Amino acid sequence: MVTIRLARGGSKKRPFYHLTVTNSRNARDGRFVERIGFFNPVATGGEVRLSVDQERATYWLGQGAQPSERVAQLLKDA
Amino acid sequence: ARYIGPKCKLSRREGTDLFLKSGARALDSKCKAENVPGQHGQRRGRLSDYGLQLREKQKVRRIYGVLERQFRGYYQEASRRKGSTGENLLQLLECRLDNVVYRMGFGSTRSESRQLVSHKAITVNGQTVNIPSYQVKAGDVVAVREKSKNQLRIAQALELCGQRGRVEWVEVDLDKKAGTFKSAPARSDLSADINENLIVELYSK
Amino acid sequence: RTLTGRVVSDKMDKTVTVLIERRVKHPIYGKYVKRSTKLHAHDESNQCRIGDLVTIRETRPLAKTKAWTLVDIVER
Amino acid sequence: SMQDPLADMLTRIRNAQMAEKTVVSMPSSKLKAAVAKVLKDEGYIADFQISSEVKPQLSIELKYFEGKPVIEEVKRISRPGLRQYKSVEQLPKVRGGLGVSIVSTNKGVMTDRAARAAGVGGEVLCTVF
Amino acid sequence: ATINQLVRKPRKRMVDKSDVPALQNCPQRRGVCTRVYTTTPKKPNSALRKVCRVRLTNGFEVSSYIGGEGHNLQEHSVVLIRGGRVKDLPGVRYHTVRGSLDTSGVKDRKQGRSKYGAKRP
Amino acid sequence: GYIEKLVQVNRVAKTVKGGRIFAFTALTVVGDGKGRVGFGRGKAREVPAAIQKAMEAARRNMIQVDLNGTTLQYPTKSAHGASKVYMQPASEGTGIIAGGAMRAVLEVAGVQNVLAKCYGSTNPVNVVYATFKGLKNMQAPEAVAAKRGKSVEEIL
RNA sequence: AACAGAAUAAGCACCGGCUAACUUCGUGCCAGCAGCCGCGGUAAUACGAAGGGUGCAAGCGUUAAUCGGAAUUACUGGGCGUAAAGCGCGCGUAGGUGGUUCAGCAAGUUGGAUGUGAAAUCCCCGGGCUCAACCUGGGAACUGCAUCCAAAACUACUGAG
RNA sequence: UAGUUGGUGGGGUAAAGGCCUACCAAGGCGACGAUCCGUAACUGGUCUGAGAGGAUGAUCAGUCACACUGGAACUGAGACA
Repeated sequence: MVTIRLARGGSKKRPFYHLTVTNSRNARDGRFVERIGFFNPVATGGEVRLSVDQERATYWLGQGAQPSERVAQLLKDA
Repeated sequence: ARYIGPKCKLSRREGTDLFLKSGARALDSKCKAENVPGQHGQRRGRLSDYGLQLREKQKVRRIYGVLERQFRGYYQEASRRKGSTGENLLQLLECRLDNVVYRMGFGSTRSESRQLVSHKAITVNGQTVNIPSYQVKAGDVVAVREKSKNQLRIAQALELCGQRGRVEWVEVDLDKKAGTFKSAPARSDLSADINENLIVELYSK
Repeated sequence: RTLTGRVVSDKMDKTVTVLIERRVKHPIYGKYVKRSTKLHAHDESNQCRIGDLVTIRETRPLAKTKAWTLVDIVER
Repeated sequence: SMQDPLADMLTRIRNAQMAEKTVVSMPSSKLKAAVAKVLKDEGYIADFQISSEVKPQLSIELKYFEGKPVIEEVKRISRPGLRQYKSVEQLPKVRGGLGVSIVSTNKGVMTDRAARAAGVGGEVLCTVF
Repeated sequence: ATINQLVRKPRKRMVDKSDVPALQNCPQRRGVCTRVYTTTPKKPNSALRKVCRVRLTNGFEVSSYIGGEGHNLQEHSVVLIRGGRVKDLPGVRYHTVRGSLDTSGVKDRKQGRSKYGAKRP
Repeated sequence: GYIEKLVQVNRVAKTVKGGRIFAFTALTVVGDGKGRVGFGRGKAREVPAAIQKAMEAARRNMIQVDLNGTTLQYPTKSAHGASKVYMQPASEGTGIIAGGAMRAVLEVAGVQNVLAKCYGSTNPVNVVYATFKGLKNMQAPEAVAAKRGKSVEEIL
């Protein structure tokens, strides 16, 4: 299956996720089909937490992309 | 690592005032700045051509108190920016926080201003800064913390502001002790003894 | 996609051989050399001569080392 | 058996301005007769004449603002066997834009200041100061 | 050379080789010693230099040099050699680290002690 | 005028019979800080007297240099002997970066942005000739423009 | 946020020239030094010490290993009368280069469009960690290769002189 | 260099092919460096350089190749694990 899930970038104790669409049998930090947004939990000041783009998420979700548990709510809270 | 030791002795080799001792007592009375230090303080002659450029670089590096690992770091940010690396090298040494405390007049020496920053007594945007490397911007309201407004180190030093004047890119208020860094300096308030065309040429070869 | 070369061989059975010249430039000395190319175009009717000027195109492989075919004979 | 004609027109110009000649006469072509038009409009020679019938010539009159001549150096760039081609970005500039450089473009033989205005690259010929 | 020759035979850059052929790409090397000579230098000097010959763990049998002012180096004792080309003696291409394994440094020395391996009083 | 700058000092000799007679030579360039320079070479029998002789010949037979103002006009390349010299003007903040004997020419001329390099044989008494063929043959365009200015300067 | 108190916390190489920085004391062709020049034979600013001084600092030095400087494999950017370097002289195949007028063509060439050149890295403008390293948003770039459209000066090919 | 290089007929595999076989034919490649010897996993990139270039492929990422040595198939969507 293909799936929409979260990567992990940044230092220790300061994460920064990436909404990628990947084949399911890959690594976390490995290859991907494309990337559509990010998610910053520790965003402070001028930083933006959610930055999903609704165009490609309209495209992939109509072709059987299967989201994760956190991405079940982040697309919902837009 | 700072420099802890004698301080006339640095002014005594380069042969200038250099503004290192604190009070307005006297140059060349605490110091006896007539000669090169050491035993052979009488023999002289023919500073080498490489030795002239190192003598200019070591002069600018001892007014402000940097070390060479930091000083080459400022030299990289000079050559990054657009145009006139000599002027840009000075304006990154003017915007540093231990200089601006000295320009406002919250200390006698420049090394006194380093200690007032280091003991958390100085704020910048309403919040505490204890780093003697903080590059301030245009319009940062440097003020003094209320727990130490009664120190005589700050009160006495404002009578040592009389022999200095205002540098006309700051403004200081002698009641609340809250200076305001107005804008960047120009290349007219700096003395002509420093040379922006010997330090740039030293870091080529 | 369509190439052009000249025939050098008629020895095999239903199989012709072309020379495709090419001017590549040298990567560092800035000069256009000539370096050749020699294929095995699948002939179909055993009717080309040594010295022609023909035209080839690419198909699926027919034997091994023979994937190009013959479009048409241009000139003798 | 001369291999390149246009490096022979430039050689006679460089030599005649050391013998302090005035008129130079070499055989012509439909390219040499267009280069000398460009050197006249930029201004290095006086004039030029295509005056014969079956061996058409090219008679060039040279300038001397001083005892030193007006052309001080000239070299051929696209020598036959190198064939130097340049686009508009990598097109050279001689002496900070004080010499001339002659570039054969899609719109005729013109100088470097003209084709860079039109945005057409091409083939360099020479770098006259 | 013209361009049409360099296409046919391009410019091949000549190569060097290591002045330290033993201890193949490594900064130090240990070995056990065999003989402690005391040889004489070349012509414009006059001295009596002290030279030990070492068999490494590579199997090579190369001469070496011992610095300092006095060495306890009896035979069959391990050392730790390093590079360094002595101009005076012929065939000597290796120094010997003091204070590392067996040579144990020097004594009563107060200038440049990280060289020759001396402590701090 | 007079701003002096020394480059070279030697110890030449001369064998006669008996012993060997020594002598000192010196090379000293003199400029005005605006674009009027002049070099000089003197030989005498001691250091404080050979420098004075070379200074006097410098301020005779001088050169007027038409600088653009702390820079040059265009990249040029001149040569003398087995010594080749390249120079091209630079930006504002960059000082003079050249080797030994082209700094002393390019200080006293008043230029500040020179960005030079010398090839071939480095001879300090002979790289100066390679520099002064370059500077004394500048143009300083007396034209109506530059991108247009090839109808009134070529007639100059 | 509060309490203690200046208390809890500085070495390392070098100083004859390249090369910033120097004089006394031992030693006397001995011991020893060394990146190259080279010092030491009884007054050593070069060996061993002592004062002094200069460079760097929580690090400083040596060794090993690449690229620079090296226009010292030179495309950009060198040479061959005597310094190293023109075959003993011819003829000639593959190959390289082509006098002069038109005409055609568009393979080179120039301009443009589309598809591509993974993300990171480098660069530019910003944004977060008390600053910086670090993390991160947007752009340029990735010099390429391919498919189309146009131009025709020069080279190629073709036709005529 | 003799399944070697093509042709034809038949097999074989998810799929084109000397992949395999039976006869036919005597071809194929090579100084634009085949063949053989010696070494080495390649790439996006890192390190120097003004630039052109020169070395080099640790950590991070993509691809390949192995799982004590040499073979071999089964199971299965997909392994010669």
